[PDB]
Amino acid sequence: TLLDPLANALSHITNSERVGKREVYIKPASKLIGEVLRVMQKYGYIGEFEFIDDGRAGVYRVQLLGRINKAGAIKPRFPVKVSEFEKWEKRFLPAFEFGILIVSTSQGVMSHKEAIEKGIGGRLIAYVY
Amino acid sequence: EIRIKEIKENKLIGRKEIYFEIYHPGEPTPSRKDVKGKLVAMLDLNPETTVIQYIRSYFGSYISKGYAKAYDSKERMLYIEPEYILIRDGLIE
Amino acid sequence: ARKGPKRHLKRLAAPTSWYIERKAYKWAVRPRPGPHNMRTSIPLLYIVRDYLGYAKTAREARKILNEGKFLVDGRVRKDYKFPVGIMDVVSIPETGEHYRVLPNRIGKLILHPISEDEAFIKPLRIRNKRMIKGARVQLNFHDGTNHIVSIAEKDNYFTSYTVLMKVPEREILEVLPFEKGAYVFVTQGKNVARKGRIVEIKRFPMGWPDVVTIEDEEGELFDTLKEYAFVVGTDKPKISLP
Amino acid sequence: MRDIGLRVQPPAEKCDDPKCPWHGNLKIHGRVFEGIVVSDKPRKTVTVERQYYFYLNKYERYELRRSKIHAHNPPCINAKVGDKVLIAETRPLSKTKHFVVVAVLERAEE
Amino acid sequence: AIWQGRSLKKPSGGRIVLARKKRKRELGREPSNTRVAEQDKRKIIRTYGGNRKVRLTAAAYANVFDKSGKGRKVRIIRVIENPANRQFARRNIITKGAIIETEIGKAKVTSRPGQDGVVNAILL
Amino acid sequence: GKKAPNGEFAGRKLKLKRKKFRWSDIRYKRRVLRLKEKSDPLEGAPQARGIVLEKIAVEAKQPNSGMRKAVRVQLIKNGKVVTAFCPGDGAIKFIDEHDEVIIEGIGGPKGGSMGDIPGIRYKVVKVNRVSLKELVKGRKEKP
Amino acid sequence: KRQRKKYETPPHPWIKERLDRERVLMDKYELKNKKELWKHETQLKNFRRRARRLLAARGKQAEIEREQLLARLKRLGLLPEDAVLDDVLSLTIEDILERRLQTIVYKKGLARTMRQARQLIVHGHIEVNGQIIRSPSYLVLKEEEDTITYARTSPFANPQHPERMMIEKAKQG
RNA sequence: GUGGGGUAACGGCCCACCAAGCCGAAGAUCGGUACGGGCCGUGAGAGCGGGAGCCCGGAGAUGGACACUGAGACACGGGUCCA
RNA sequence: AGUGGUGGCCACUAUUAUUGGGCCUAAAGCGGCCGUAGCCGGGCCCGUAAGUCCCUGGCGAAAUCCCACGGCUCAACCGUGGG
Repeated sequence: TLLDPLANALSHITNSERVGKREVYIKPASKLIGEVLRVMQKYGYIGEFEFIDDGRAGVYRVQLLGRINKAGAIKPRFPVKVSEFEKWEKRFLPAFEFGILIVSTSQGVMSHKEAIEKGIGGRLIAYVY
Repeated sequence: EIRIKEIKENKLIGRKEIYFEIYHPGEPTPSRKDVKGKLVAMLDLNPETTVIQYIRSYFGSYISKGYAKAYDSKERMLYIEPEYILIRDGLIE
Repeated sequence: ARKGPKRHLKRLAAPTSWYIERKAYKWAVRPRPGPHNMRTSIPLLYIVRDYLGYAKTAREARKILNEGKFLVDGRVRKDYKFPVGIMDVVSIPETGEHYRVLPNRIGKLILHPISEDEAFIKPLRIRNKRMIKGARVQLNFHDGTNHIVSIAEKDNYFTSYTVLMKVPEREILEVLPFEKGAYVFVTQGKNVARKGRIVEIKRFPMGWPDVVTIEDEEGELFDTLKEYAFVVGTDKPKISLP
Repeated sequence: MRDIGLRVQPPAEKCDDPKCPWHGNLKIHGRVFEGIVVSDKPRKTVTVERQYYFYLNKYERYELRRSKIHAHNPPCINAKVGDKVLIAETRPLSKTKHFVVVAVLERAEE
Repeated sequence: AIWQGRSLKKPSGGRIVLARKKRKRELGREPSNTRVAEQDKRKIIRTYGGNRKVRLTAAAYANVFDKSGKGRKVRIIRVIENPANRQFARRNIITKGAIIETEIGKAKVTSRPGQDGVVNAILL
Repeated sequence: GKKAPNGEFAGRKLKLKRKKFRWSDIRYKRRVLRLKEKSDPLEGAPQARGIVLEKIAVEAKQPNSGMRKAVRVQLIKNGKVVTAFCPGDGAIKFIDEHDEVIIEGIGGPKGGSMGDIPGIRYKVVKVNRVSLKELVKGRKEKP
Repeated sequence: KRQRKKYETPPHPWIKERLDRERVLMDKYELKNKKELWKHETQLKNFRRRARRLLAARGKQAEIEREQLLARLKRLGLLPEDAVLDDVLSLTIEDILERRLQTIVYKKGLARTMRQARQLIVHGHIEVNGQIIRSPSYLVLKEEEDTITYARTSPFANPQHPERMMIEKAKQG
């Protein structure tokens, strides 16, 4: 049975781009998936992404630019404050400031870099590099 | 040679505290009596009302610090100052 | 285990409000009970021996105190463990030297020298209101002293109100109330040694004290416990406050 | 109706017990809590339960921990199982009783 | 030694072994068992902190009060009913809340003769 | 499948599993029940003072061939008797019958019998309070 | 609480490369023990640790400590007056070694050899600002090197001590 | 729980009655082990291990038991009893 | 002016695996299925705001630890100041 749309989606993206396809369709579409898809596209990892009204749960269509190396959803929603953030960068990224992470703060789903100056903690949701 | 920095008057005790430095480059450490007779000259104090406790010469240092006290009457030391620095200065046998 | 009260205090465990070399010696003088609390005051011997440096040894400080030269708020105190707390005025008339004990920004006590005109006024915060038989009202101050008034004038006093207290002959002088805009000096908390003016009074239920919002001279807004706020003037401080 | 200073309407009917905060002698001070009644078999006594999470350093997940509390239940409220109840610290009542119920927020039927 | 110490059992029935002895402050004292007599016998006891507790052991007089508020020093004939425990009433033992038979009639005692040293009651 | 449980509210099982399987470890079991500190004849003592009873030698394990000298020591502390290897060249002659001696573990694998000689656990250091190494070197004299 | 050693031993006593890299400096700088070299290595490592810690820190205390660190490094004469936090990572042991009292007093031409300078120092014959120090391991600041002269009470403050002319000729030579 | 006792003081701490409660598989009870903490050792750290050495809190005078006197004790250089 | 032997502890070890291990053939999936507690659970809207996050008041003693300065040649050690 399905348990988490997001991690399935990120694994879908990564596995589809290892072979290196062009258009990827994610079946279990939800709002949080779209809020996620905003972030890295704002960093230019993916091309266009859009929503298709299927009639059951909606589909998400994405074009892949061949930019991401690994994109995965950290499951156990670790809540992290601001000043200790570096302790997690060493756990999911290959180098100093390489790649990003996604946090669901009080103000919504959004990139980790933009949260440092916004000064907001929250729970880690996913990562990509 | 002895040169002063601190000359401070304690009027609750009516006593003068003198912190001074002795220049002794290359010669043995001066004794108590010598500096005792030295300070009293240009400070113009009564020798019996004047007492010295310590003169510390540091390692590898030619300038040594020293502290002396200068009272006014013969009973102030007998009352307030402890009994050692009269004997070490010879003021009490 | 322990069986009764103790008369000793290690130098290490001394209160953090004291400027004392902790590792100089093993032992320190135990403060006897007195006007203020342990966190608020210091033994007089440490004032004489360390802050003033008149006496190098404790024995001569004790001798001088026995001579009674030092006046504590206009009263000679020969004891060498007396606790001197906040806004107590220490006067030595032989030098004419008068100081007021005030908290540091770090939270330690320091001596602010003052002129002679300030040496006969002590501000006391009204810690509690009670009243005794004969319908005689009594006010317990923050420094552990007590004063008696009659029932008629009771509405002119409230807890936490400041009173300028002529300590030389025990005469009330003025009553500064606890109202918005009053000039206030902090005694404890992270905002210690601050002076500002009251803005808001945050009443708190469930045993939690009131919080007062104080704005500094430059307009910085902070908060502090009501007990920690000491009123010192209606609009401007009536005393020289660092 | 004598004030206790807690934001709640008193129980309607009054009780003659010397242990009712609204209608007795004992008073309310100290900590307050919210819990659920699970056992009320003995006389004028309740066993409220409170659920919460606990964090661990080594595994950084959560561990449910439970707290059972014995509060006195005066007749004016008459707590039953399935009810959400506000509890307050009191003076030592008995060997185990040290709390009292002061409000019923939702009845069992809710 | 009467020890008013910890219960030696846990609430869950678990046995507890005492990690420490009995301190002096935590011991109790003998029940008064105040009896009715033709005179008034009292004991003054030095207590914790140097205070004094007066304890009435024999009682011969009582303060019967009317609902209005007036008190009368009237004698005690016998005890009627002790709701606290039925053995006391037979033994002419007086405690708080007991019902006493006096010249006025029936009175309920609202005093602590083991601590107060006096007997005060309300006519019924 | 996936290593489990990974849940945010799974602390109890994630802890219990690890505690349980920490018993599958052997060194931790050896420590926490202290059975090293119950089977020991030396009762956790790197040294002990004993009396010698008789000198015995043992055959080296194959292919190593020779005669390894040693003695039998009953322990004055408690009374157990163990073998005690004697090092040094011709040192058996120096160690006599009924000698106060100081004995200490031989530092093999896990403290076992060192190298090519089996069974033994300990070696001698001082004989009648005199260090045996020098007596092998002949610098000192037995009292 | 028990006072701990201030220096770190090498992780392996018998690595050829590290052993010889030590030995070259021992012969060049002539220290009594490898303990001294290890102490100075640890002294460097403290600066390195502070630098790498501070470089990743965001806060007021971080910046304040950073400025204090830079200031005291410059005071020692290790760094230029316009150094930054990035160049400390390029520092070497020899930067510390040249600041040793023995090294500096030799580079003033006050001895014909490292060991001669060490002998003069340990025998209380070299003064700094009119004060005598008997520790060749001492590290000099950037505000005191000009005060490195012969001790006045020494016979070598006298310009015609027989070794003195040979010393000055070696300076010339 | 009701109503009482003794306590400096509330409390089954204790007493007379009334009723069947209380705890336990998320680990009761029983047993093993052990003064708790600030801290210390190691380690890049996650962490593992330890709590004697200095300070705070807890407790004990050979094992046990008990009073008096004192604001403060069941009292190391006060007292009484058994072994 | 240390240096060796031995015993206890951490690392070496990702041989305790949260970070971070394996279970076809090397120790290691129970013969199979059902099912309670527990754990993990579909999409959208509204509310609540317990967790979650930001700000702020009180509070976690001293001692130890990090850094600057100053004093004892320096150091260790001590104080002043910030953490």
